[PDB]
Amino acid sequence: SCHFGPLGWVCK
Repeated sequence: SCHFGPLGWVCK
């Protein structure tokens, strides 16, 4: 998964 999150662009 890749998305926008706390640290700009975030992937998990």
